[PDB]
Amino acid sequence: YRKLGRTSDQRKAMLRDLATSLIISERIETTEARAKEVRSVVEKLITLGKKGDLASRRNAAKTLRNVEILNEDETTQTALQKLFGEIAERYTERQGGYTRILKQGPRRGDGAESVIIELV
Amino acid sequence: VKRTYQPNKRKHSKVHGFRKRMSTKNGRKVLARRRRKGRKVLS
Amino acid sequence: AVPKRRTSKTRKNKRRTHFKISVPGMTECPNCGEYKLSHRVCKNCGSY
Amino acid sequence: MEAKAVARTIRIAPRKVRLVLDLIRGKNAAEAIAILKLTNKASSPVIEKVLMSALANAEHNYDMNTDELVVKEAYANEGPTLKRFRPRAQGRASAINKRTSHITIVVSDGKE
RNA sequence: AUGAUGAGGUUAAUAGGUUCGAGGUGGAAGCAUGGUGACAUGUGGAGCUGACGAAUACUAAUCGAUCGAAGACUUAAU
RNA sequence: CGCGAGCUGGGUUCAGAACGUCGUGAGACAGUUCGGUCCCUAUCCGUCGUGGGCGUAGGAAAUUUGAGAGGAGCUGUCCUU
RNA sequence: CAAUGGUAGGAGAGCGUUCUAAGGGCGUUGAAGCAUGAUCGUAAGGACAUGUGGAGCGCUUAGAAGUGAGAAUGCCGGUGUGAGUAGCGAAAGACGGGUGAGAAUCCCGUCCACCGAUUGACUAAGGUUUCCAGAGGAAGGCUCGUCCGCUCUGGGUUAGUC
RNA sequence: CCGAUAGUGAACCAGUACCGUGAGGGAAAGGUGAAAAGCACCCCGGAAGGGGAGUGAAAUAGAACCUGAAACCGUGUGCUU
RNA sequence: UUAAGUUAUUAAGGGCGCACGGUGGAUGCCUUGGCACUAGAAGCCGAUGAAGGACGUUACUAACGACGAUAUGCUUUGGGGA
Ligand SMILES: [Mg+2]
Repeated sequence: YRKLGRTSDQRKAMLRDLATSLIISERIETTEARAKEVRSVVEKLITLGKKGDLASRRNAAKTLRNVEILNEDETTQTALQKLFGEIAERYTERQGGYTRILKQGPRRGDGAESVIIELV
Repeated sequence: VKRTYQPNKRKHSKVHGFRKRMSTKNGRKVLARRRRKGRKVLS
Repeated sequence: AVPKRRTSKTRKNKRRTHFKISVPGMTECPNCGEYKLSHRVCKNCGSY
Repeated sequence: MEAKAVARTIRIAPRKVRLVLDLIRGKNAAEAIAILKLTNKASSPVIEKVLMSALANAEHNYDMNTDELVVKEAYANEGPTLKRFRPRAQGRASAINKRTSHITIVVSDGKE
């Protein structure tokens, strides 16, 4: 597994942040290496959401951030609720995958490979 | 570390400065030299 | 630790014969006809 | 038969810009533009501006087709460097050259 | 180190994911029972599990580009 | 008395202090004693590893011979005779 | 017919540079400088041609010298080499939206993180407009910059008791 | 007698930028063109720059502006490796 | 066709010559300013407040001159002629 130029605690925090953000937004722009690493994390989250039981929910709460989503009609729910209530339903028949990576060119401030990582 | 020149307005105007220079003959010498040179600042 | 002599112009230009960049790995985009980076999204159109 | 464009005193070191300028010498205008837009060096947008200016000069001043146009020659020579300094250890100051470049691109239809 | 080397690019098991294991840990969570309570027992070798083994195209190797021969003379055997 | 741009810094050879001794003294002794800043981003040859170019008279894939080169090269005890 | 290696060193003859005197000349039909050339003399060095340049300059004889540079760890300037090398100055960021020609770097939001006898709040010295608001991005910010302690324009400090 | 490294330190807002706590120390920096006639308009570009057009005898006289050496940096090639 | 022998071509880059550019500010030409003198004035100024400054003053507004609150100047006499 990659190190991403970061200590173990900082890498863990950054990966769970990136996972939560992809869950909230359904698609994010980031670096290639970080997307290659967050793919596994978010996909294991969707796997836990697909089981749906309480122990699995308690386990997925270990990784997700306490973030709030405002739906339409002023509907409000957490990232955990979105994981177990809308995204698990979207992938009940799919047996892996769950994410796609679209390489984009190098950014300007570095030569960093910017990528879109989305949900599928 | 503590360097030299800890500035202080009172001490600067008391040790140097017009009234201190005018209080001795040698101080008046330095003002005369600076005026002779065309110096814009005397003390 | 420190150079003993100059580096002549000949020696310098010999040393930097391999100091160059390569052309991008680019391909024409099938949808829009403009050049793009292979395995990257066409930035002019946004396809594939 | 020939069109010119010069960008003078570009605040990029000519040794750095000549790397990108080595890629488009003698190439077709379309391929040159694609190379410039896809290479990730600081000098690529600056050279692209000069290329587009030369192409516009061709079209507007001489009425030549910008489909038969090749990058006849492309070079950068030195401009008036700016002299700066960096405070190093023990009170010493080391010089810094911020060099500048005169970038020239001429395009041609390769005829007479 | 980077080049390089080697395994692969859909007519595909290369990596990820998913599923099944090996090894490791040592008995999850939620309930139920017992105890005044700290706790204990049961459900139940349970749960979890980087890198190791297998299967599976679900995701990414989906489009395409570039380089790369036509084989010199002389003599002798043929 | 190989090797400090590879290391150390105990001895030795600055500035401090002290003992014996010498000098009227300032000070001195190859007599002791305690303490006392070891800088340098490697240009060239050289060396250890790794790539590209061209050549090897067509263009390639693989398997090779070995001109040469390097490496290894030590030795104990016990039993039997 | 004879002589002609040469250092310290002696002697002689000359080449150029600036200026002055007198004579004689050349110049916008293009002077001096600069550049190039396959030209001439025994050397110092002298011409010619053609480009550049755009107003001054040779020649003769003779007078004066701030009269000739490759070296002084020379002085002043310019430019290299090392080299696209060392470094980029203690530390945690991620993503979404926004603005722009351009965004890792500016603005907003959420989560995360660091200090908290303090990285918080006053206030002496010291500094002098850096303070605020609009606009800006040449230079300065060790990168970037749409931003700033930078640039521009216009503002801002109220005491009988401090 | 000097003609911008000379001649005053200072031909130019000079005893000034700047240095120092202070006495003190002390620079660097002249030249478009005869006339500003200082490039109206078009085009690329956010701008900077540029290419046309035009002014001018001349615009590689375009404001860093007379001439424009050498070092140094590039781009093409004839002959070579 | 095979054997034996011989010799190209290559230029990643480099070298020399040439051509065209850039940088840079030598050189030439020039003078705003200096340097050394000659002849002739003159050889002090201040409590009637000097020498040097500070701060102001313009229609707008920085800096140099010029001038003080009568302030980018007032009166007078004499030149002076758009
Ligand atoms: Mg210091």
